[PDB]
Amino acid sequence: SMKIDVVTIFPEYLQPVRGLVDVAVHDLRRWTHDSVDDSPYGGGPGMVMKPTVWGDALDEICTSETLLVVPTPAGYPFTQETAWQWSTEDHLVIACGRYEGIDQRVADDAATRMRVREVSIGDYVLNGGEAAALVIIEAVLRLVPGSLLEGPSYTRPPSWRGMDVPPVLLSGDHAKIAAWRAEQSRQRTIERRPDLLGFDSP
Amino acid sequence: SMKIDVVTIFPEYLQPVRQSLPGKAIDAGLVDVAVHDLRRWTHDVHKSVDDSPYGGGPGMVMKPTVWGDALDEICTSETLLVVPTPAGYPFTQETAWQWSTEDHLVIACGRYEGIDQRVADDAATRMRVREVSIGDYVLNGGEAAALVIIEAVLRLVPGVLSLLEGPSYTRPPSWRGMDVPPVLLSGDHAKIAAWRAEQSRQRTIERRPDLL
Ligand SMILES: Nc1cc(-c2ccc3ccn(Cc4ccc(CN5CCCC5)cc4)c3c2)n[nH]1
Ligand SMILES: Nc1cc(-c2ccc3ccn(Cc4ccc(CN5CCCC5)cc4)c3c2)n[nH]1
Repeated sequence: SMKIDVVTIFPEYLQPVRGLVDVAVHDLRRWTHDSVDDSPYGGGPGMVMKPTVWGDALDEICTSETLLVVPTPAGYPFTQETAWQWSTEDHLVIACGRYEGIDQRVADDAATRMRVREVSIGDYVLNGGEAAALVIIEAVLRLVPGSLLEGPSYTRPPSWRGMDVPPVLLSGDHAKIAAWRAEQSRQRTIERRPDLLGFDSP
Repeated sequence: SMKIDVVTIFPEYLQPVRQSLPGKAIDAGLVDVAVHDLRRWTHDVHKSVDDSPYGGGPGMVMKPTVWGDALDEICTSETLLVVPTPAGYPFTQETAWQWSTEDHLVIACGRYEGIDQRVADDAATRMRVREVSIGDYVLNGGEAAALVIIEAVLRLVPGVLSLLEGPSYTRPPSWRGMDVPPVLLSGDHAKIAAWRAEQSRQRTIERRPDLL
């Protein structure tokens, strides 16, 4: 049983999300009183989301049991292990930033009352936290109760455009098939992700 | 001027992207994102897109005949065919930069446990094909990966949308007992830059020692 709350200034972006799990999307601007962003102290390009609005939003939504998830390019890596870890949480709150990010004090303040996880979903830059939220939600929820690269998969027909399914997969020999698949996995891993087997990246 | 075609059995999942595009860029002909329902190319009354894996095992595999027809209609010789997969080459910022100058991206979104490998292998005999992973976690299908790829690429296309960056701060100068680091208000911009650099080094050591 999991509750997921997503906070964003673009709630519409989260529509792709659609009894053992409930997911709610909140418009951050609901906690304003008049602008959610301003220029950075110390200078630099772009804008930073003000801590004040976030503090009030999170005050209302989070408890001490909450795991606060903050997507950011500068985060710890979100991996499959992370997904397994979070899959048994009662309450995830995902704080989606925009512009150049969120004032650091939001996470620091929250960390005094709850567990906080700043995470990156990969080494590329998004325009905001929303797409990362969608990725995180999908990877976690598919694990809720209720390494190596996988090799190629095939289905019917056995011959297509003059391209044959590898004959071993048609042979019915479970041992020879398990062996071939293991080999295909290790070969693909060497080629595409040598780091997974402890080798230098290309 | 970039065309993006996305093929998926869940076209509604890609709704955020098309909304995410400002009208100015579309009307300037800078970008056009089209989403296609894969079932348009099914052959049977049951609109079947999947079938059991050869060699056995769990899950299902998407049919090559359906995908073949779809890509035949949508792709040209100039297409960069992007196929999200947990087993793909890593999609990185360098990739996003490379793809940002492409004329035509076609993103083939799998579901179930993936697409019959002959689809990509056949396509690769007449166009450039890139099987890519967006991170070391498993999704339910290619659609979320397509969203990420589209967003990361398009924000690098003019006017369409190393160490870790350190913390950012804005008003107010004091909030819930926490002060903005005084150096940032010092007006010593050489010192500010060095402070930021050290924050960056520190954060990279703590969170991403792999980058060092
Ligand atoms: N794994 C992953 C996570 C994200 C992500 C998550 C939340 C937000 C909120 C705003 N942005 C946009 C954003 C932020 C910082 C910069 C500036 N930085 C300097 C160097 C690299 C970039 C540019 C643009 C997010 C991005 N992207 N990728
Ligand atoms: N970077 C990234 C990309 C994706 C992605 C992309 C396309 C599809 C199409 C179907 N699926 C779901 C899915 C579920 C289980 C298996 C089984 N495999 C065996 C063990 C590991 C997994 C494969 C595939 C996708 C996933 N996920 N993560």
